[PDB]
Amino acid sequence: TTPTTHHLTIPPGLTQPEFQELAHSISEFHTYQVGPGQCSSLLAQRVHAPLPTVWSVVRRFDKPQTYKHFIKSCHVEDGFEMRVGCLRDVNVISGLPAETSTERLDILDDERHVTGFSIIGGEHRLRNYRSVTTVHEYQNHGEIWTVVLESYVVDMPEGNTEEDTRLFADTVVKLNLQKLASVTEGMARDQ
Amino acid sequence: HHLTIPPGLTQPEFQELAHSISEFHTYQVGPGQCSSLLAQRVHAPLPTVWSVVRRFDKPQTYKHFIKSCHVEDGFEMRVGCLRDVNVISGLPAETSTERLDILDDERHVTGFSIIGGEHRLRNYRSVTTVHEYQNHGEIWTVVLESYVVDMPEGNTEEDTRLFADTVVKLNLQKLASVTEGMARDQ
Ligand SMILES: CC1=CC(=O)CC(C)(C)[C@@]1(O)/C=C/C(C)=C\C(=O)O
Ligand SMILES: CC1=CC(=O)CC(C)(C)[C@@]1(O)/C=C/C(C)=C\C(=O)O
Repeated sequence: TTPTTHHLTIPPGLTQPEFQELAHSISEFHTYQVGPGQCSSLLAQRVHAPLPTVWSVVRRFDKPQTYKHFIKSCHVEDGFEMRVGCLRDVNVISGLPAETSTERLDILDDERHVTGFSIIGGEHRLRNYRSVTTVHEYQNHGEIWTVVLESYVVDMPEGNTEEDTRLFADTVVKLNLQKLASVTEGMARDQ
Repeated sequence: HHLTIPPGLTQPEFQELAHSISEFHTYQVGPGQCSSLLAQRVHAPLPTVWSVVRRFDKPQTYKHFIKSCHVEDGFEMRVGCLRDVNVISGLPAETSTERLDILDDERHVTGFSIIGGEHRLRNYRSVTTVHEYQNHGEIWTVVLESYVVDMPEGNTEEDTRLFADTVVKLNLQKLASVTEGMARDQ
């Protein structure tokens, strides 16, 4: 039941001035109860596109393939809509052939720009994976840009280290953030 | 392989490189094997790209999923040199011993093979070349990276290349990013 002393160290991807405005956001959405057989992390990605552009992409639970790599396809239900509890099936691109991922939408607030999900089924090391992602705007005496924060807590596999598990998860997440920043800086530049 | 332009290349570029593909990116692939060629155009000078592509000891400088790369103590950056690589994936136990096969600093060609280690995709062989291209002014580099890999039992030719293609395109993106950033910072 131990917390996650998280808002005390800069995530790479964030200058110090930005890590100030987000102290409260990090403590509110990106701190977890991790202690027994679990690990967690927070990653940051600076996007140079308007915040509504970013959130319009970030919010689509049904098209994660739009900003994450390694997704052959995502299937939602016909009787589904963009709401907490809706389920999506993800076909993964990996070394094995029949690798799917059943994920449940846990959070989705179109006014605080908060979203999050959990992995409820499918074959993988990352067991009991749960993620929260928030979107923030920044205005540095002038330019104005978005900041995306993504955190997770995940059951560390047995025999697999804490580092090797976060190290992998960090990389997956960092690269999707890079992808989102590009898809969205690409809608923005053309405006 | 020439039955499709590599994604990342227009036709004017696939023409100038036909000879280079046939000379360096063609493989002896039969059943239980698959091969692909990816292209990434980098907007940095060719010596800038090549200086990074050629470091057989620092693959992490342009590749994802690398916890650490170890060379030999007597690092002769030479054909036959070995590098032992820990990969970040589904376990802390994904290893790869890799041999340097080719290295022509004159043709800007390098290449390696995976000779040992634990992973599903065994007998991986890859080549990388670098080229300069010029369409109506603007000179840019083109990086071609090809491979052949023994496809596992139960994994289709699509499902295997789809995965291997992804890693390569992504390492290609990173290299374009590292080198265009070296160019801009100079
Ligand atoms: C790449 C991959 C491999 C696995 O073994 C688990 C799972 C299939 C869930 C995953 O898609 C992981 C996705 C993660 C960590 C984050 C996301 O999607 O934002
Ligand atoms: C990380 C990993 C996982 C696999 O399943 C295949 C293999 C073991 C070959 C690999 O090292 C892939 C290496 C690739 C694609 C390129 C390289 O090294 O330039």
